[PDB]
Amino acid sequence: HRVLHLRDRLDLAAELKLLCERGPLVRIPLEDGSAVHWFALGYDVVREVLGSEKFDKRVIPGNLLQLDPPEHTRLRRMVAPAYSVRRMQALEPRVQAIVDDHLDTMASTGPPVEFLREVAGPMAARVACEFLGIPLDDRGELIRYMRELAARLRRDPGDGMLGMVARDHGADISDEELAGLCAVVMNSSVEQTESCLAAGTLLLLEHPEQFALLRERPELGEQAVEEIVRYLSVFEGLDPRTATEDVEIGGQVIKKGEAVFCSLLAANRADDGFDITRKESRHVAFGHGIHHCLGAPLARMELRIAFTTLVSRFPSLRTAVPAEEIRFRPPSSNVFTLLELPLTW
Ligand code: HEM
Repeated sequence: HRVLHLRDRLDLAAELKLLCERGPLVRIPLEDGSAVHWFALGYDVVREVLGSEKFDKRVIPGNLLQLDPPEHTRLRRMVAPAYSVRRMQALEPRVQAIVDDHLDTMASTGPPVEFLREVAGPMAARVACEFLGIPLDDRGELIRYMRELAARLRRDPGDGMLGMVARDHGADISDEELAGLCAVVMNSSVEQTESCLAAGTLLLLEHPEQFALLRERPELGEQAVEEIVRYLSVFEGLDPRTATEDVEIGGQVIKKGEAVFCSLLAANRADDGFDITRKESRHVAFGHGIHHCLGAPLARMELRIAFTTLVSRFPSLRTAVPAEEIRFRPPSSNVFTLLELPLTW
């Protein structure tokens, strides 16, 4: 369903805008008759689908996204406390210092920099290691095996999320499951986070009035992050939800066995101007329901710290090429991202 990923730079492509005019829930019978699929394109309908207990994540270790209740509930309940408010507050100054480390490197290497590979990527990966409690001597290689690392950490719990889980649920979670929890954080989550960091920096640079506003008013940081994750929608479309029974959604009956594809991109953008003064953003960039992004507290905190510090430390920041020359990854189910971001200051 490639149409759900068609963009014009950061915006929706005409072809996808045209599809969204067909309504927030679109029936898509397959040309071969093999199945009936649905596109959930609107904010309310996507929330209706994702909140419903009448869908599973069937195909048509430690990876929560591939589990349905009750097994999903069991594992999520064990890892959830690592993202409490009390955990993020204790972590914030250390995240601030990691951000500062990387903007230190940047300000000393001097311009230009390829912001994605040289700053955003390493920063996100280093924050993830800190959150997970990866031993310092393992971080270089991990960022550059998983079962071995997870088994050693399980043998002697340390700090961070992996230590909490092993300490508090040692017997209940296997080596491979603990390794899987680590991999999801270090792989997909870093991809999404680094993309937000780099493309969000571009978005701010393309709205210089708001780049400056966030420097003058750092208290806008939390609002800015919500507007940035809404506007970017780097996680564009979700794994299909298959109805386990007939269910009425947005006025239509989705029959047992039919698959629904939620487009966070369309839900976040099809209604929109980028504005960090918005006090509350209408978006589903982190999903909704039992699979709602477990990392959202961390992502929100890391991005707030990163964007606020960046605009403060680099008021002269600018793209080293015309914005219109930036390359974006072509339509794919993979995370949306630019390919490189040359900056100068
Ligand atoms: C801006 C960055 C991020 C975005 C936009 C994002 C987005 C999402 C979305 C939309 C989902 C739901 C997928 C679905 O329901 O099919 C999800 C799930 C998940 N995310 Fe994130 N994510 C981000 C960063 C992170 C981080 C930093 C972590 C961990 C440190 C993380 C860990 C997870 C996990 C474990 C799940 C699965 C939860 C479950 O299935 O119960 N994500 N994310």
